[PDB]
Amino acid sequence: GMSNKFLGTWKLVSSENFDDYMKALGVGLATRKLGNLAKPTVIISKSGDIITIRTESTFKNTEISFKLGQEFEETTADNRKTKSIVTLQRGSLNQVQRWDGKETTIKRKLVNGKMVAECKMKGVVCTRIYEKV
Ligand SMILES: CCCCCCCCCCCCCCCC(=O)O
Ligand SMILES: [Cl-]
Repeated sequence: GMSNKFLGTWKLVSSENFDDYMKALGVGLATRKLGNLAKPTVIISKSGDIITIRTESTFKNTEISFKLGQEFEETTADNRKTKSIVTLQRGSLNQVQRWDGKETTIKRKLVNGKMVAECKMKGVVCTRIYEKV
């Protein structure tokens, strides 16, 4: 199952290439200007087979709850209405989002007590690092 080590409250400590990633997502300038300044808190909890990922920033909050491998409807921070699925591959929590024939991936894994989120969209690769708070 998903590592309990994922469970808890995390906070952004580093972001590489987030602007280009958002740009690839078609994000608007207003949301980009703020997304580049934002240092979100990610809270991850799990109950039975139900997992929740909550994102909090002074600018925008998001929350998704899901079961591994079961596609669900998601509304992203940038107001994308996507069909999403989260899977587990070698202890890496992998989210795929599909919309308008397009596709993006967010892979979250633990690295020396840190959580690393790699965001991919059309050759643009973003790395956001979180610390456990
Ligand atoms: C609410 C935090 C997101 C920052 C605001 C910018 C909106 C862009 C949304 C694109 C998806 C970003 C998800 C980041 C992945 C992660 O770090 O967990
Ligand atoms: Cl913030």
